[PDB]
Amino acid sequence: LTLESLSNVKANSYSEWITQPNVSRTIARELKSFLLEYTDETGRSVYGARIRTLGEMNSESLEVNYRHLAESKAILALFLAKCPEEMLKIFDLVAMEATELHYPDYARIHSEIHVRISDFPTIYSLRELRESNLSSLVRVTGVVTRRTGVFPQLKYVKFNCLKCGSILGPFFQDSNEEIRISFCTNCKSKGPFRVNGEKTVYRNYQRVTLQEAPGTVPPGRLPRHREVILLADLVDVSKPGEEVEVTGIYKNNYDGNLNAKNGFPVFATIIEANSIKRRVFSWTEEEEREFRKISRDRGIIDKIISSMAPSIYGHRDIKTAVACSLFGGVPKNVNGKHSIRGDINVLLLGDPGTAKSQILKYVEKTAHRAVFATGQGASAVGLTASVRKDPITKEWTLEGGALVLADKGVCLIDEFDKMNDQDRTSIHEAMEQQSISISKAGIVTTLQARCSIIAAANPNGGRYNSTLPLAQNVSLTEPILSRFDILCVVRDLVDEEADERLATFVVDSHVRSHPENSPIPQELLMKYIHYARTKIYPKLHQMDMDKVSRVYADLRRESISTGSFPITVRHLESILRIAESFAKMRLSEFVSSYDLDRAIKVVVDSFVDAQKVSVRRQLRRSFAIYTL
Amino acid sequence: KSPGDNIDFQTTILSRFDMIFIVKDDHNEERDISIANHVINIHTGNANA
Ligand SMILES: Nc1ncnc2c1ncn2[C@@H]1O[C@H](COP(=O)(O)OP(=O)(O)OP(O)(O)=S)[C@@H](O)[C@H]1O
Ligand SMILES: [Mg+2]
Ligand SMILES: [Zn+2]
Repeated sequence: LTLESLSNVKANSYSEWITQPNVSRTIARELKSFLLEYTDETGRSVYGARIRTLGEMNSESLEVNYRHLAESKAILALFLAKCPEEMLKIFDLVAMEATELHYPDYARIHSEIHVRISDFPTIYSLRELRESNLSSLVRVTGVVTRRTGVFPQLKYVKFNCLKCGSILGPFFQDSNEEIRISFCTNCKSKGPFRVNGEKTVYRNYQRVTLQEAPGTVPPGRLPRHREVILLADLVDVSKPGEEVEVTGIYKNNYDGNLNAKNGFPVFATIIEANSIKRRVFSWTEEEEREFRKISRDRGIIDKIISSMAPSIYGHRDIKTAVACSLFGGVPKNVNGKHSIRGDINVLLLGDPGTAKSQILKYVEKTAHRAVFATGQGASAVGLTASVRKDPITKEWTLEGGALVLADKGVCLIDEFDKMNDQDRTSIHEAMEQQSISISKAGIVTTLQARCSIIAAANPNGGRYNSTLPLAQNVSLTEPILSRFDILCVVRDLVDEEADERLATFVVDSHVRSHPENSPIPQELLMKYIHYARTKIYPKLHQMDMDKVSRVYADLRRESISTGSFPITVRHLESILRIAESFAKMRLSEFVSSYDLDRAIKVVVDSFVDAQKVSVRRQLRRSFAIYTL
Repeated sequence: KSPGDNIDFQTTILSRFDMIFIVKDDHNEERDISIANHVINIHTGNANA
C-alpha cells in the first residue's frame, strides 16, 4: 500500500486497522525504509550509525527520535502515539531485521531489540492523566520515590507434560496477560502441564513509584503518584530520590473482581515504560592529563580551598578543614598489629547563623559517598546500626546506620550536641575503632565504619564564651573531643567591615536569585577529589624526621607553661595525617616540607583557637613562627 | 588529689582489679623527643621493616 492509503482507515478503530495483515506488512515495509534511508541532509544517516554502535557494544536498545519519524512519516508517528503497543512490536521486528542485515550472528546472541522512543513532544503531569490517555503513549515527569527488586518475568515459556515428560517448544509471553497451554502434540492430551524454569527464558522486571515533583504541584493539592514498570534493559537506571522523564504506554491493571471497597468498577493504572530519560566520578584519559596540568600549578592548594563552598563567604579556615577532610590521608596498618586512622575528623563549633549547614550540604553534593545525619531531627538515616522487621513485608533487614553506610566516605552530622546516649555510643565506637558491633536478633557481627566525620555543633547557651575553654563550651565529653583532628571554633564578632562585605554578599545573592531578574568549576573538582583519594597515597621519607620532633617538643613544653589541656601524641598524628592530605591536593607521591608546614599551621591554629582567652594570648606569640 | 579522688567511680571497684596502673604524663624533653621519633618511625614505615 501507500502512506496516503495508510492514513485512510477501513477498520472500526486504529488498533484493528494496524492489526490487519496487509496494513501490518505495509507499516513494517515503510518503517524499514524509514530506518534505512533517513538522513538530516548532512550526508550522514543517524540510524545506521546508531545500529552500528549498538551492534558493536552488544546492546538490545535502539534509541529512535520521535521528531525524525514525525517529519518523514507523520501517519506512522500518529499510529505510534495512539496505538503504541503493536506499533512498537512491529518496529521492534523491523529494527531486529535491520540489525540482522548489519550483523548476521547477532540474532543467536540477543534475539530481541527494544526501540526506545525519544523526544515525545507532549508532556503530561501525573495529575492530568485521564482515561483518554489509556492504551496510548504518554510522557510524564516525576521524582522516583521507591523501587522494587529486579524480578525474573517469563519471556519464552517452556512447558512439560506430566503424562509424557516431554518438553514442549517455547512460546512468547505477552507482558499484559498470563499465557496457558492446552495441547501436548506428543500425547495429544489436555493433561496437566508444568512450567520448568530451567529451560524457560526470562527478562528483567522492576516496579518504580513515581510522584509529581513538589515544585510543579499546585499549592493546596497533594502530589499524585503512578506505578511505572521497567523492562529488561531499563531495570535499575533510576535511583530513588532523582527526577526523571518517562515515556510509556498508559494502561490499566487487571485485578480479580475489581475493587470491592469502592462499590464502583474502578481500575488501577500503570505506565509501562518504553523509555527512561534522566533530567558520576568517571575520568577519561584527557581529564587525567588536565588534572596533572592543573596540579602542576604552584597555587593549587589555595585554588582548591577557594573553590570550597562558593556560597560561603569569608570562612577560609573552615574551607581548609573541609579540603583536608574531603581529600583525606592514608590509613596505615603497620605489620598487622598496629593500626593508624587515615581520615580527618572536623568539628565546626559555631554560634547560630554561621552557615555550617550550607557547608555540610556542599560536602554532601561534593563527596562521593556522603551520608547526612542529625541528632535533633528525625527525617534522616540513623547513626545507630539496627536489625528491623518490616511491618508489612515481615522480613528482617540489617542496617548499619549512617556511620557504616559512609564507609570509605564522609558522614555529615548536624546538631552534634543534641544526640541521645545511643548515638553518642555509636559515634564513639566509630571514631574509636572504625567499626560497629551489633548483637541483635541472632545476628552477631562487626561492620566496617572507616568513615571520615564532619560535624556541626552549637555552644552551650547559644553563644560561645572566650573566657571559658572548649570543654566547658560544649556538652561533649573530653574523649569524643579528642578524636577530632580539626576543631574549628567560629564566633561572629561584630566587626563593621566584615559585616559590610557579608551583607553585600547576601544581598547580591538575593538579587541574582530573583526570578524576575580562580575557582575550579565543581564538576571538575569533584572528579579531581575522587581521583586523588584513589590514586595518590602520599608517603614521607626518613630525613624529614628531624623537624617534626623539633616542633612537637617545642609544642608540649609551651602547653606546660600555661597549664592548658596538653598536646598529646594525637596532635602529632593529626599533623602527619593532614600533611598527607595536602600532598594529595598537589597530587604528589611524596609529602613535602611545605605541606608539612601548612599542616603544622592548621593543627596549631586549631589548638590555639580552642583555648581560653588567657591561654590564647600567651600561646599566640610563642607559636607565631609556625602560624606565620 | 588522691588516686580514689581522681577516679569517677567507687574506690571499692579498684579492689576488684588484680593490677592497677597509673599512667603518667612525664612532661620531659628527652622522652618527648624519643616518643616523637618512634611515632614518625611508625608513620614512615621504618617500624614495619
Ligand atoms: N558567611 C556566610 N556566607 C553566606 N551565607 C551565610 C554566611 N553566614 C550565614 N549565612 C546565611 O545565614 C543562614 C544561616 O542558615 P543555616 O546555615 O541553615 O543555619 P546554621 O548556620 O546551621 O545555624 P543553626 O542551624 O541555627 S545551629 C543561611 O541563609 C546562610 O546562607
Ligand atoms: Mg544548622
Ligand atoms: Zn505429553
